[PDB]
Amino acid sequence: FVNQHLCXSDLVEALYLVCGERGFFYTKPT
Amino acid sequence: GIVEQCCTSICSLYQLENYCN
Repeated sequence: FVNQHLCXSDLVEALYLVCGERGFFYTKPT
Repeated sequence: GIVEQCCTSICSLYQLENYCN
């Protein structure tokens, strides 16, 4: 894998490929 | 802080796939 740098646009883009339709939902407020 | 160590730093996909839910 590459440096795990994830920021919103990439955060979701990550869980999107890492999870996908599996159902991913990162946090934000908590 | 999944976004912290990940956005404000680096993290591991393992803990990232743990959010699959």
